[PDB]
Amino acid sequence: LTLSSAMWFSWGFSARILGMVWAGFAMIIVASYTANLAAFLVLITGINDPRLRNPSDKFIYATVKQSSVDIYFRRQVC
Amino acid sequence: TLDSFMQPFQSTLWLTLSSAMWFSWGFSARILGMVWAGFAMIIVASYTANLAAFLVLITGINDPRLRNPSDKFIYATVKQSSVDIYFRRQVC
Amino acid sequence: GMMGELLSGQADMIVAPLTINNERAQYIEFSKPFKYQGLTILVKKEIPRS
Amino acid sequence: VFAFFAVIFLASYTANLAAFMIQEEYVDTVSGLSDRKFQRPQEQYPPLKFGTVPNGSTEKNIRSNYPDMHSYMVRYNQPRVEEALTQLKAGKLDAFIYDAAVLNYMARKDEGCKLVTIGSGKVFATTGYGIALHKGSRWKRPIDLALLQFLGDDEIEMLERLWLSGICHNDMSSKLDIDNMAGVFY
Amino acid sequence: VFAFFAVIFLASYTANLAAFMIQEEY
Amino acid sequence: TGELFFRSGFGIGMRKDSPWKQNVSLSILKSHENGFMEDLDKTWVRYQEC
Ligand SMILES: *[C@@H]1O[C@H](CO)[C@@H](O[C@@H]2O[C@H](CO)[C@@H](O)[C@H](O)[C@H]2NC(C)=O)[C@H](O)[C@H]1NC(C)=O
Ligand SMILES: *[C@@H]1O[C@H](CO)[C@@H](O[C@@H]2O[C@H](CO)[C@@H](O)[C@H](O)[C@H]2NC(C)=O)[C@H](O)[C@H]1NC(C)=O
Repeated sequence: LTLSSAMWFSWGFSARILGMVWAGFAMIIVASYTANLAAFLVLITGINDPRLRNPSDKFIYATVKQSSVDIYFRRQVC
Repeated sequence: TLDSFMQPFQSTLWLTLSSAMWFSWGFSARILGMVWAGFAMIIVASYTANLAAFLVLITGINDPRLRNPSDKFIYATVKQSSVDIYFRRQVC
Repeated sequence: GMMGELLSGQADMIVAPLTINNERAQYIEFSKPFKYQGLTILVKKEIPRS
Repeated sequence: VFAFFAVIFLASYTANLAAFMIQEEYVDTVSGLSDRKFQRPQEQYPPLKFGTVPNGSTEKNIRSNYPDMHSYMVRYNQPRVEEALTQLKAGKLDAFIYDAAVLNYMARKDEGCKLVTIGSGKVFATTGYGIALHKGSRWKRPIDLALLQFLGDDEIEMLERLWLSGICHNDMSSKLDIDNMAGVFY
Repeated sequence: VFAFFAVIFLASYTANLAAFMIQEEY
Repeated sequence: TGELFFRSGFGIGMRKDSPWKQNVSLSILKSHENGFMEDLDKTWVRYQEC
């Protein structure tokens, strides 16, 4: 009878106490699983970006040639 | 963790007599009962997620209060100390 | 560029998304602005997660 | 089989809705003067008043745009901006119509939940301040350069970051659940 | 009675452990 | 993305000291002050949000 009970409580004397404790453990496990999925689901800036301030080869920070943006960039020091 | 979650719960809280309590604490009549049980499960899931969200829901000299003087905060230091000297030189 | 069309007398009024800056105001004259705007970052981004 | 997939789906739904509501909170208001409500104050519950302090550019613009609105808004705060803000915080005033920069600074500095309308981006008749000088004065050409030369640098930007700031960035409900249960039970 | 309090406690525990885990494992 | 880094508006450029500067600037300012600028803006830009 335990073979069906395990599947049922998974999908839900000392023998009954053990079964109740096992069901509670399974409930705690599935609660942990849903909280884990929630945390996993829960788990780029302006000119202040260090890549935008220190040149990097992983990023191609390109603009329009001879435009106003080039003039603005030409005057500041860094 | 006392009275931090049941703000709207009690307001909205307002053989079948025992079945309602049992499924709350868990022909077309059985279909209606199953749908009601599913609705209750959705409601309690919403309640626990709401409590989780509620539970999930001060800086340096850059603070605007620390830059623009405010009467709500008393930003005090040691008189005649080094901090007074450091503060005396900068403009703002 | 296109400012040659104005300084060299090719044109007489530059109507375009012209941004106000220093040397341009030095050589030619402007008017009151008709659209305020700044400089901004465009980056490709994929939002959804399967 | 079916029940295991059902409980997995229930867990996924619970987590999904938790993360849905957690990263979801925004506040919005009326669209502004473009709305017929602002165009037509006379309604079932007419607005209490519109705080347009006279002898300013806002008064001239509103008079030359909607004469009916200007006439209706005679219940305006005379003394100063601060009195009107206090009155609105208390509750006599319905909405305030004033200069964008001053109102924005007041919102960003004043505490509480008071926020400017979504018309921050959709500001009406955006003109900007200026330094007026005598007609045809020779001082036009230098200042026009110099102040502009200030703008094409970090000078004015940093100075604005210094003086006008304060945080309280001008960005919660439960009755939607009651609405959902009413709709489902219906 | 007992079961309603039990399910409320289970909900509170799930939410508490979720918010706990949201800021763990550094 | 990014904070606006150069908050200078656009402009309708023209040759230096041309007689039109006062009139062009004044008309642009009046139309901007009037509803014409907002009308021309809404029907042409910010009309789509996906
Ligand atoms: C706009 O300017 C007028 C013109 O002075 C102000 O009217 C004065 O208001 C004060 C206070 O009520 C009176 O003592 C004066 O006699 C008024 N003068 C005139 C000529 O009427 C009006 O108050 C100003 N509006 C403001 C400041 O909001
Ligand atoms: C700029 O606008 C003014 C204002 O309309 C123009 O001055 C008018 O010029 C016409 C034609 O010479 C005269 O009939 C009007 O009497 C003038 N009115 C005023 C108030 O001066 C001026 O001609 C315009 N200039 C340019 C270059 O367009």
